[PDB]
Amino acid sequence: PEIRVTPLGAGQDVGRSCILVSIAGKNVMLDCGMHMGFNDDRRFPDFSYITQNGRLTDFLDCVIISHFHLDHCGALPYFSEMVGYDGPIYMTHPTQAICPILLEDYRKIAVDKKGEANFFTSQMIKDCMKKVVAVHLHQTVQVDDELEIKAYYAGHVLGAAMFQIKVGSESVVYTGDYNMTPDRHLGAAWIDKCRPNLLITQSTYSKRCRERDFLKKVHETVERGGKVLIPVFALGRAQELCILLETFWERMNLKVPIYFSTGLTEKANHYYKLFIPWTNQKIRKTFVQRNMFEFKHIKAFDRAFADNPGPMVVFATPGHAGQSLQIFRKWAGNEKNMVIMPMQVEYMSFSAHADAKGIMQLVGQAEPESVLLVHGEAKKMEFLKQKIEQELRVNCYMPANGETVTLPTSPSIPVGISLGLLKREMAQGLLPRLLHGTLIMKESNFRLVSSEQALKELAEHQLRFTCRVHLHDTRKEQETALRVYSHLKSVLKDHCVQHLPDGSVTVESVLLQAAAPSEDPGTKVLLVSWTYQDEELGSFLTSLLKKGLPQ
Amino acid sequence: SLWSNRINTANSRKHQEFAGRLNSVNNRAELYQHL
Amino acid sequence: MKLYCLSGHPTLPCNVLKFKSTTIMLDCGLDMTSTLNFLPLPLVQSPRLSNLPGWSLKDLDKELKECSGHVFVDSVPEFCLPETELIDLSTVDVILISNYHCMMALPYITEHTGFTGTVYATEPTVQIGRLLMEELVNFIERVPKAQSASLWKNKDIQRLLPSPLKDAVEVSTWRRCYTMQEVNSALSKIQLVGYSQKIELFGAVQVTPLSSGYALGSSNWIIQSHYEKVSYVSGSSLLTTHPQPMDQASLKNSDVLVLTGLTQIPTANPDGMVGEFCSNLALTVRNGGNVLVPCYPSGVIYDLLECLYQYIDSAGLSSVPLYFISPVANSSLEFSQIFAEWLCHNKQSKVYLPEPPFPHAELIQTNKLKHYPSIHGDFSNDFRQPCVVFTGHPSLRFGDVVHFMELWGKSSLNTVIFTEPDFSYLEALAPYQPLAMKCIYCPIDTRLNFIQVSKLLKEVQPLHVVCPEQYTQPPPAQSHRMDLMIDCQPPAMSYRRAEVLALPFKRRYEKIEIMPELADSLVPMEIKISLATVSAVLHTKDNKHLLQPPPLLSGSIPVEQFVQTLEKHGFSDIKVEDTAKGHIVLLQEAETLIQIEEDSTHIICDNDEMLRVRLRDLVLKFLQKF
Ligand SMILES: [Zn+2]
Ligand SMILES: [Zn+2]
Repeated sequence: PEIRVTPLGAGQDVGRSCILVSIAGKNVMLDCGMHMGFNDDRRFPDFSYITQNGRLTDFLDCVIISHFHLDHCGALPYFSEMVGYDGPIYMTHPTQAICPILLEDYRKIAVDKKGEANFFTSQMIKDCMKKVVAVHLHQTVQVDDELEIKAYYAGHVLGAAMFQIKVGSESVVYTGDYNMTPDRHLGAAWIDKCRPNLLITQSTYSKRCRERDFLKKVHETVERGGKVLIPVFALGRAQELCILLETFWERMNLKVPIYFSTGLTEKANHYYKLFIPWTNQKIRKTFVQRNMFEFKHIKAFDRAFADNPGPMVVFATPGHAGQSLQIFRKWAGNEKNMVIMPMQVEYMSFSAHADAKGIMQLVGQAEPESVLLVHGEAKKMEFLKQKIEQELRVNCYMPANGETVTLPTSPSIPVGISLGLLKREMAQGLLPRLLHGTLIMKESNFRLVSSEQALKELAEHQLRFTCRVHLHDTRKEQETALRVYSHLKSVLKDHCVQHLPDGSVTVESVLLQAAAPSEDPGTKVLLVSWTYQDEELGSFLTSLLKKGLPQ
Repeated sequence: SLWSNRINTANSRKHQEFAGRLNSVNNRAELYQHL
Repeated sequence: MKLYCLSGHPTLPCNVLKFKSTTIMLDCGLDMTSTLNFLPLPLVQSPRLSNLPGWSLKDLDKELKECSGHVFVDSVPEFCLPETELIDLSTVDVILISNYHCMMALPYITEHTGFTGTVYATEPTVQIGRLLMEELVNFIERVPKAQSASLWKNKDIQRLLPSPLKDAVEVSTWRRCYTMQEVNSALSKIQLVGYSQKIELFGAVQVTPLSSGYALGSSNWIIQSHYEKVSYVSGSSLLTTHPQPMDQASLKNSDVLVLTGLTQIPTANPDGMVGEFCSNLALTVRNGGNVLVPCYPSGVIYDLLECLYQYIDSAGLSSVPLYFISPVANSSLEFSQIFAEWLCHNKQSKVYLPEPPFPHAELIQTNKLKHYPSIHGDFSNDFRQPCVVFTGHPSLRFGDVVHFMELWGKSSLNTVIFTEPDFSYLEALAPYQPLAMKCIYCPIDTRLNFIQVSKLLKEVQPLHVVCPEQYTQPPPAQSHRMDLMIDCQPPAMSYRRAEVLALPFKRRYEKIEIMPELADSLVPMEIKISLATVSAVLHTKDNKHLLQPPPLLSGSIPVEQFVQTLEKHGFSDIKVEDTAKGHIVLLQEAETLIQIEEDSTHIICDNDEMLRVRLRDLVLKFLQKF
C-alpha cells in the first residue's frame, strides 16, 4: 500500500499549478495551471514528464479542474490538444461556461504579443471543450470501476469547487482556491467530516468595514458629481462590486447612472444570472421576487469617449493594451477627474482568497492525518506549516516543484459477517468477551463464517482437545466442587449468572464437571476441554491456584 | 501471511509509469531539461 | 424487510420501508381526486351555483347540492390524505422526495403527526413544490368557504348516496387545506441533495437519487446496504424530453424493486396527442374561438408551449396572444430557465453558448408571450377576446380556470382542452355539465408506459418487483387488453391501500472493516484454496463494525503417517492390535490411551511440560487453522 504524489509547479510558488497523483495506479490529473511572464514557453507543465511523446490517454484516465482562473486552467488547451489527449475530463458546468471565452481572450492577448508561434488555437479549444464532460455539485460520479469523483462547493468564484477523491478506504482531497469568508454574492466553502488521508490546500495568505468605506467614497464622488472608474480584470470581484453598488443605489433610491463597458462583462452577467444555485442565499431567495442581476444600472455605450463625465460608475477591463484604452485619454487631466484603482487613490481590492485562519478552520474541520501545501509564497507556507505543527502535532508536507511525496496507507480488508454471530456479539457487548474469527478465501473476495455455519461446507471433522488436570487431596469431591464454585464466583466478580443441572459451572466456553477416574481408585482425575484462547486463560488460572491457596 | 498475499494482489494491480519519477533522485524533478 | 403502503393511488405513492435499523418514508403523494366530489370555488360567486338545487335528506337540504343527476358537496374542497394512522409517523426518520407532485401533503405529515426526522429532495423539486403549494393555498384562500357539510361523511349517508360518492374510500380521513405558515414550517426541515449524491444515514444505510428523466428535478431513489440494495422507481421518461436523460445502469443488480408512477391511460401517444391538441387550437382560432388549457406550471406546460410555438410558427398563426395566468407564473418560467444543469444534453449544449436554454425568453423580450399573476393584476386591461389561456388547477374545483370556463361555458365557439392525465374529465365536467362548450380530452403522459417498464425490467432483471394491485389488473376501461399487463418471471406481488408487505429478501450478512495486523496474523496452508483463522475484539460506532486486536482446531491426522511418526520417535511399549469397534491401543509410556471410533474422537494429554511440548509440535506439523 503506497500513495504516490509529485506535484509540479506552484508547490513553493504561485501559478503553473499541476498536481499529478497515482493513488492506486490510477493517474488523476487534479489541475493544469500556468504563470504569465514565462516568455520562454515555461507557462505550461512538462508533458514529457509523463513520457516522451505518446498518448496521454494511455497514462491518464481522469482530469480535474478547480475553476476558470488561468492559474488553474490556463495550460489545458495545449496540453489536451497539441500533446494529444482525448480521455475523460471532469469539471463543473459553470466553469465550462466561463472558461472558453477567457481562454480565447487570453490567446488573443498572447497574439498581440506575437508569441503565438507555438500557442493555442480557437478551433482546438472548441474541439477539446466539446469533448469535456461536465459535473454537478456533489455529483458522486463513478469515473472508473473503483475510482469515484465527488465535488464540494468552494465559493472562491462562481463555479469553483473542491474535489473529494476516494478509492476503497483511500481518500484524497484537493481544493485549490477557496475561502471561509463568504462573498457578497457567493457562499462559503462547506464540506462534511470527510477525514481524508491527505489534503491539498493553498497557502497564499474588516471586509464589511472596507465595503462601507468603498461605498461611502463612491457615494461622496457621485454626490459631488465626480467621475471615477474601477479598472479591474477579475470577473468575480467585478460582479461582486456590481451587485454591491446596485443594491446600494437601490437602497438609497437615487437614480444616479452606473454602467459597464466590455461585452465580456455582459457575457459574464448572462452566465451569472443563468447559474443561480452557485451564489449566495439572498440571491436564491430574491430570485422568487424578481431577477437581481438585472437593473437600470445597465450597459455602456458612452458615445465612444464623447458622453462627458458626471456622477458615473464605470468598469473597464484592459489587458497590457486591451479594451477601450482611450478611456484614460477622455477622462483624467485634473484633480476632479479622479481615477481610482487598487484625485486620490485607495486599495479597494477585496481578498477573494481567505487568510491563514480560514485554512486553520478547514483543516480543523476535516482533520486529515496528512496535509499538503501548494500555491502560495514560500514564507507563508513555511509559517503556516510551523503553526500547524505547533497547534495540532499533525503531520504535514512542504513539497517543492517536482518534489516526490510518498505516504503510507492502511488498506482496510472488506469482508462479510454472519448475522447470528454479530447479533450474539452485540448482545454480549451490551451486557470483556472477545469474538473469534474464521474466514475462507473466496473468488476475488473474502468472507467470515461462524463455526456452526462453517460446518455447512460438507466434510467437517471436528477435533477437540481435552487436557487432564491432576490434584492430590484427601477431601471429598462434591464439597470441594462447591468450594471451588464459590471461590471462582467470588474471584470472577459475578460474571457467572448461569448454571448447569449436573452440578457443573461454566465460564465463557469451558466446562467444569466431576468425572470418576478410569480404573485407579487411589487417584482422582477430572477432564477439562477448551480451545487455545481458553487454554491460555485456564493455564494461567491453574498456575495462580497452584501458587497459593488456603490448603 | 494473508496480509502478505493481499498486498501482493494489490501490488499486482499495476499500470504504466512516468520516466521522471524513475529518474527522480532527491525527490525534486526537472522540468524542461533542454532549457 | 417490512414495507408499509399507505396510499392506494397508483401515481401518488405513500410507502414506508422498514430497512434494517432504519425506516424510510418513501413519498407523501396527496390524492387530489377527492376534491372532484365537492362544489367548485368560483373567484366571483356565480348566479348558477347560488340557484343550484339542493338534494333530499330524510334526517335539511342545504348540506348537499345536485347537478346533472350527480350530488356534489356544497362546502370547501377537502383532500384525501394517505392512511397515516397505520404506522406511527413519529418513528420514521427519513423522507425521500421523488418529484414535486409526490411531495404534496408533506405539511400534514411534518406538522400534524409530530414527525421530527429529516427530509431530502432535489432543488428544482423543492422550488416547484413551493410554487405549487403556495398557488393552491392561494386558490383556496382567495374566496374562503365554510366547512358547512360534515354529516354527509357518515357511512350510512354514503350508502344512501349514489355511486359517484359511494365509490369514495376513507372519506373520514379527508382534511381541509393547510396554510402557508404550515408550508413554511414544513419546508424548513428539508435538505437539498443533487443527482447521484450518496447520503449516509447513521453509518448504516446509503441512499442516492438518480435522474428519473420525467421532469426537471424529478429523481428515482435507491437504498443500499452493500450486501442488500433496494431500488425505488417513480415517474420516469425515456422520451426526448427536456430534463437530464433517464439513468438505467445504476438500477441493475437490485434485490427488491418498487414500481410506481406508470402512465394513466397508457394507450395514448403523447406526440400524437400534442399534434392533435395543436390542430384543435388551430381550428378554434380559425373559427375565432378561445382555448382554455388547465395545467400546472410544471414541465407539461413547458414542452406543450415549446411544441405550440413551433406549430404556430409553422402555420403562421402567431397573431393571437399567449396568456399564462398563475400566482407563480413568472417565478415558474424563470425557475425553469435558470435550472439548466438539470436539463438534457441539447439544453446543456445550448447554455454552453450565452443563450438561455428555453426560447420563450425571446418571446417575452419581444412581448410575444405574456403572463400575469392573476386576472385583476392588469390582465383585464391587456386582455383580448381571441386568445388561448393556460391557468388554474386541472381539477377545475378552484383556481382562475373556474371563472374562465364559467365565462366561456355558454358559447360553443370557444374550446376547452385537457392535458393532465390525473383526473377523469367526465367527473370534472359533471358540475358544469349543461353547456354547449366543446370539450376534448387529450391527456399527455410522458411517464413510462407498460411496454417501456417491461423492457426496463427485462434489461435489468431484478430479483423481485413491488407495485400497486392496479397495475397487476388490466384497466377497467378496457379489461381485455392483455398487452397492457406488467410481465415478470418472478411472481411480482402487489398490494392495496393500507396493506403491509414483507420483503422476500432475507440477506444475513453486512459489512465490517479489518486492519492489516489481523490480516497478517494468518499463516495459510495449501490443501488442494487458502484457509485462515483469527481472533479480534469487536468495536462499533455509528453502525460501523470494526475489528482490531486486543478459533477452532481441526487436526486431521492420517493413521498411517501417525503410526510411522510414532514408531520413528522411539517410544517404548508399542502395541498394535486389530479388534472390533475400531482400533484401540494401550500405551504405558505415560498412561496414555488413544481411541479411534466412527463419528467420535477423544484426545488425552498429560500436564507434563515435555510431553505437552512434544504433542504441540506433533500437532503443529499437521495443523490446519480452521
Ligand atoms: Zn485559484
Ligand atoms: Zn481562484
